[PDB]
Amino acid sequence: AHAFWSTQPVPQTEDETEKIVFAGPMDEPKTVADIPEEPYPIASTFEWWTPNMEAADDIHAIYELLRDNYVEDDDSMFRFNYSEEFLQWALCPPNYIPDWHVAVRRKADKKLLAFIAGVPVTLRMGTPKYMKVKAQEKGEGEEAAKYDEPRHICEINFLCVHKQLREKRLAPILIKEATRRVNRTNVWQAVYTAGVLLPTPYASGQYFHRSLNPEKLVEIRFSGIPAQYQKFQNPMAMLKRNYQLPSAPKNSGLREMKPSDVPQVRRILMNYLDSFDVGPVFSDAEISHYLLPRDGVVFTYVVENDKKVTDFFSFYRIPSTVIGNSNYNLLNAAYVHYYAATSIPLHQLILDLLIVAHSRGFDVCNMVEILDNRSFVEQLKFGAGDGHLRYYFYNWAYPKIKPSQVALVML
Ligand SMILES: CCCCCCCCCCCCCC(=O)SCCNC(=O)CCNC(=O)[C@H](O)C(C)(C)COP(=O)(O)OP(=O)(O)OC[C@H]1O[C@@H](n2cnc3c(N)ncnc32)[C@H](O)[C@@H]1OP(=O)(O)O
Ligand SMILES: N[C@@H](CC(=O)N1C[C@H](CO)[C@@H](c2ccc(Cl)c(NC(=O)Cc3ccc(F)cc3)c2)C1)Cc1ccc(Cl)cc1
Ligand SMILES: [Mg+2]
Repeated sequence: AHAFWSTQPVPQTEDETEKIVFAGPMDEPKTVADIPEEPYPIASTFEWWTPNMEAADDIHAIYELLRDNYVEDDDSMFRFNYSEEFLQWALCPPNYIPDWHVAVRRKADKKLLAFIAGVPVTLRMGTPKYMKVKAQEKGEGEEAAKYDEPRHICEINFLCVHKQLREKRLAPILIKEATRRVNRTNVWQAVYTAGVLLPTPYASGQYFHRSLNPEKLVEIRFSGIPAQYQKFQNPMAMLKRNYQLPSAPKNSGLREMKPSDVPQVRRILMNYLDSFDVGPVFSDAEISHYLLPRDGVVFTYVVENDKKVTDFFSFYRIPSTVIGNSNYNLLNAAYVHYYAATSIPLHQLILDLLIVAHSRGFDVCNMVEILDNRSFVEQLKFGAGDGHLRYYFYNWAYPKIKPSQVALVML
C-alpha cells in the first residue's frame, strides 16, 4: 500500500505506535562515512540544484513554484502565497545549512520543478510525561529518561512538486536526497507536519479560525453566513457586530518588541515551553530571528510592567490567492505564533493579538490546537476548520501524545 513509506524508518501502523513506550531511534545506528558522497542518480532531463538564499533570483524561483503549486484548501478555492521576504526568513534561521535546501530543475531551461527544505531546530523530544509515569510504575525510569536532552535535528517543510509532474514518484526522490544531505551532516532525525495522513503521526490537531473582516470572508467564500443568521432580518450587520473588536489593546503596557527585549522574551518563552513534551529550545540569536518584528512577515508585542517584560505574543502573516473572485485577489491571514503569559490570563493576552491583527488590516486569525490554544477558543470566538494537522518524526519512535503537549509551530 505504501511503496515508499514502507521502506522508511517510521512506525508503520497505529498498532506498532500503540506499543511504543520510550523515545528513541527507529533504525540501526549509522555513520556519516557509510552515506554515499554523491547525489542520488536522477532522470537525465533533470538536475539537482542547491538554491542560494542570498540571491534574489533563487528566492524568486522558489516563490513562483510555491505560489502556483503549493498547498490548497479542499475545494480549490485558495492557495498559499508565501512572500519572498517570508521565505528568506523561514529558510534562513541562524546557522542554517545551505545544502539542506534541495531542488530539482529542468536541465534545458532551468525551470524549477520540485523543492523541499530542511532547517536546523534544537528539539526536546524525550519520553513524554504520561509515559514517564508508566515507567516509574514499572521500575524503568532510567531507560525512559535516556533521550531527555534537547537534540539538534532537521525540521522539513515546503515539499512541493509542480502540478505537471504530479504522481510520477518525484516526491520520494526529493525526500531520499534530503535525507542523504541531512545524514551527511551527522543528523539522523527530522520533524515535519502535513495536512494528510501518512505512516504514522505522533499527534494530530484541529485547525481554528477567528474572523476579523467577516464581510470580506463571506465575499470570497472562506466563510458563509451561517444558517442561524438567516432567521435575522439582517445577516451581515449581525455578523459584523458578533466579531467586532476594540480599536486599541486593552493591556496599557503593550508595545512592539525591540532588540533589547530578546533576553527577557527568551527566558519567559523557554520557561513556558518547558511545560510541553515536544518543543523547541531557542538561543538569543534564534529568539531575535523568529520573534523580532519584520515588516509584512512577523509581528511581536510585549507587555512591559515596571521595566520588566512579563508577557508577549507573536503572529506571522501569509496571504493566500483567492482562485477566481472578481472582487478580491487575496486573503490576508494572521497565524498565532509563540507567546507566554505570566501576568494576565491567556485569553486576555490573545485578545490583544486579535485587536492588533485587526487594526493592521488582517482578515482572519488562524491557529492549530497546540500549546494552550484551546483555552481561548470559545471566549475569543474561534471556530474549528476542516481536517487535521498531523505531526511526524523521521527515525524516532514516540508514544502518541495530545496536541496540547506539542509546542513546535510550523510555518
Ligand atoms: C534525517 C533527515 C530526514 C529528512 C526527511 C524526513 C521525511 C520528510 C517527508 C516529507 C515531509 C513534507 C512536509 C510538508 O511539506 S507537507 C506539504 C506538502 N506539499 C503539498 O501538499 C503541496 C502540493 N502537493 C504537492 O506538491 C505534491 O502532491 C506532493 C509533493 C505533496 C506529493 O507529490 P505527488 O502527489 O506528485 O506524489 P508522488 O507520486 O511524487 O509520490 C507519492 C508518495 O509520496 C507520499 N506523499 C504524498 N504527500 C506527502 C507529504 N505531504 N509528505 C510526505 N509524503 C507524501 C505518498 O504517500 C507516496 O508514498 P507511498 O505512499 O507510495 O509510500
Ligand atoms: N509542513 C506543513 C506546515 C504546517 O503545518 N502548516 C503551515 C500553515 C501556515 O503557517 C499552518 C496552518 C495553521 C493554521 C491554519 Cl487554520 C491553517 N489553515 C489555513 O490557513 C486555511 C487555508 C488552507 C489552505 C489554503 F490554501 C489557504 C488557507 C494552516 C500549518 C505544511 C502545511 C501547509 C498548509 C496546511 Cl493547511 C497544512 C500543512
Ligand atoms: Mg511526482
